[PDB]
Amino acid sequence: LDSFINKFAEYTHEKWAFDKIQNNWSYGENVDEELKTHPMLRPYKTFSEKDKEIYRWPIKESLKAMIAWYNPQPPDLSGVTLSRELQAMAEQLAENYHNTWGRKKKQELEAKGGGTHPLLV
Repeated sequence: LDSFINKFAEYTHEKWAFDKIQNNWSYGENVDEELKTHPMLRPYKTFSEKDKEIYRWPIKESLKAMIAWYNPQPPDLSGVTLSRELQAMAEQLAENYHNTWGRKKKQELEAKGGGTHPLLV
């Protein structure tokens, strides 16, 4: 929504960075079998533009469509369970993954030169 949204990509990385050290992916060049390292061992608060292809505007529209209608520690988010006022809204948030990306999914197989997938339901 605001400049705080840049810290949401931190959370997506804070959980994503924490398990790598937990699972031998420490640091040094990239994800690899012979190396078994963590490529992006760096906070997103002061980040480069390589994650702007995943986070930012794609995650902004994730948080902007709603208004229309190094060992980081990610905190626990399940402190408050989503009641039916919000549980059915996550039923709509999961619908976004098949609407925003699903529309691209229809435009993914129709912009390659053919192909069909049963997921289009």
